[PDB]
Amino acid sequence: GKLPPGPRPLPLLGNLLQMDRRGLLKSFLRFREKYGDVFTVHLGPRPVVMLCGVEAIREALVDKAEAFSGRGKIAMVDPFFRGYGVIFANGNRWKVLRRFSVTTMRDFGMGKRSVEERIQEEAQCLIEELRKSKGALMDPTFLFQSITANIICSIVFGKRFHYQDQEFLKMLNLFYQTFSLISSVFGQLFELFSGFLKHFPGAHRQVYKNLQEINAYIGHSVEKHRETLDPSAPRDLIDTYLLHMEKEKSNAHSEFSHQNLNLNTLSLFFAGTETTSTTLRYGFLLMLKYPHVAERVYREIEQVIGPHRPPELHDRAKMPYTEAVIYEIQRFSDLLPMGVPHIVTQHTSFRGYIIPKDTEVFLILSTALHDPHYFEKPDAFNPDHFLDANGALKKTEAFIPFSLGKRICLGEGIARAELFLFFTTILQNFSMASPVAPEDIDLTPQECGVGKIPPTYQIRFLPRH
Ligand code: HEM
Ligand SMILES: OC[C@H]1O[C@H](O[C@H]2[C@H](O)[C@@H](O)[C@H](OCCCCCC3CCCCC3)O[C@@H]2CO)[C@H](O)[C@@H](O)[C@@H]1O
Ligand SMILES: CC1(C)[C@@H]2CC=C(CBr)[C@H]1C2
Repeated sequence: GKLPPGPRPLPLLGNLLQMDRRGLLKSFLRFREKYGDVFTVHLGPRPVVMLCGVEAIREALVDKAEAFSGRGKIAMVDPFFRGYGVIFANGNRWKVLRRFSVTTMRDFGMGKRSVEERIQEEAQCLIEELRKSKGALMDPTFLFQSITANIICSIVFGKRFHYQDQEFLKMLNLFYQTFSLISSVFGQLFELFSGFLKHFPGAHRQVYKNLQEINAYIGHSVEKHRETLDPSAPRDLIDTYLLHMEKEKSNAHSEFSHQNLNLNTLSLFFAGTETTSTTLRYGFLLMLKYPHVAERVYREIEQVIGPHRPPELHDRAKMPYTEAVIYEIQRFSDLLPMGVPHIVTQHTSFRGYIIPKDTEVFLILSTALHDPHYFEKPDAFNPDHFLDANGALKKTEAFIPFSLGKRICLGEGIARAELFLFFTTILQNFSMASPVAPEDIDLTPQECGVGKIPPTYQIRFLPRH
């Protein structure tokens, strides 16, 4: 009749003393054992409704999109974004920014390269760089960040950066450290108690600072643009927004403001860069632990593509095994285990409960991705989770690592193309080795909070001969 049941809170502490020391997600999975798929947790002073399992999540995001489509807060970054840019925006602002971002991430103007071609050229730059590494050990993080950030960069700024550019590396380093800090134990505590903790020093200050330092670059670049801007020939997403800006300048309430410009652009870069490269980091750790899988992908690339012709999107249809392996990397690596917080926009009835306007809601995507009815032994890495008996690709409704409904990842098409083309292009040209034997490889995440972040590891890329 009223909110969903959950553990009884204490006045200021909420459900703190019921939480699990290992983190928010562990805490929530234990509540689920007792309360089932829909339950309430008080995270300090706020009740947050948790939805688990694909059936509840889809009922909320799809069948009740008119109520579950608002965006809630990530406390570690709210002080910085303040509801600006498409990820953190609500109401009419979200509408405008979403429609703008969807269009400009897609349509580039006549003469411009498709998404596919941008990724294919980046892949060849990447392959060249790995040949130049000559089998040396590395943590591949920076390169995985380079290649994915360069995709968004080519759309937003109209250029890419060189792998050697230390100033590019420095921004990549700030994205990496920020995503870890946000996912750390402190950042999960900050989620319960930011009203109190914000008054003291902490990781929330370092994140804020990191973000402003990336934002300073974008402001500058915005200005260089607004200086060379030719209304007949827009070069990129920044010009295109400058032109909407000029068109609506007589409306003081125009959503096309400078703050939206900077923070929308920062959002696309942060999301475009950290999500994919984190998935690739996990993916190559997985190939190190399961070399028979990597050997079998390579066999499929030989047969379908060959050793030299560059992979293309058209090849996916014919490579069920590799597609299954990429799906399973995404499913197992469970990048955003609780998704990104939503917030209900109107008073609503859910499975007999009433959820008032403005209640925060977490969609625990991890529970769809590890659902034992769709994935036998869901805690093990196994590409067979996505294959039928005939070795044809088996897609399923439990695979929602981009979420669903109105707020579904807007980068989904790009991300999928990058995973496929980067992963296949690398394996076409290199096998992998490392000093750690497969049975000693530890897949345990280095952080698990808003993001699930793999540990660091060294790898060698060996040219095939
Ligand atoms: C492995 C790759 C990616 C994953 C797993 C991923 C996952 C997600 C998830 C779970 C959400 C939250 C949706 C929700 O609130 O319900 C999201 C939102 C978003 N993602 Fe992705 N994303 C990925 C790649 C990208 C890329 C490459 C971009 C940029 C091109 C991107 C841009 C966004 C944006 C802008 C949102 C917010 C959309 C909105 O609130 O309207 N994502 N992503
Ligand atoms: O307010 C003072 C700030 O000014 C100087 O900053 C410059 C440094 O000259 C300059 O090296 C630097 O260039 C970085 C180029 C690489 C851009 C990478 C982009 C890729 C994707 C997302 C955005 C960043 O950007 C900063 C902003 O223009 C400094 O760099 C700063 O340390 C300083 O704090
Ligand atoms: C999950 C997101 C939507 C994407 C990656 C990490 C995030 C936390 Br700042 C946001 C940007």
